[PDB]
Amino acid sequence: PRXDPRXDPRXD
Ligand code: NA
Repeated sequence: PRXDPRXDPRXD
């Protein structure tokens, strides 16, 4: 989720 983690931060 690096960067903007809004929404669904699953994964990176
Ligand atoms: Na995401």
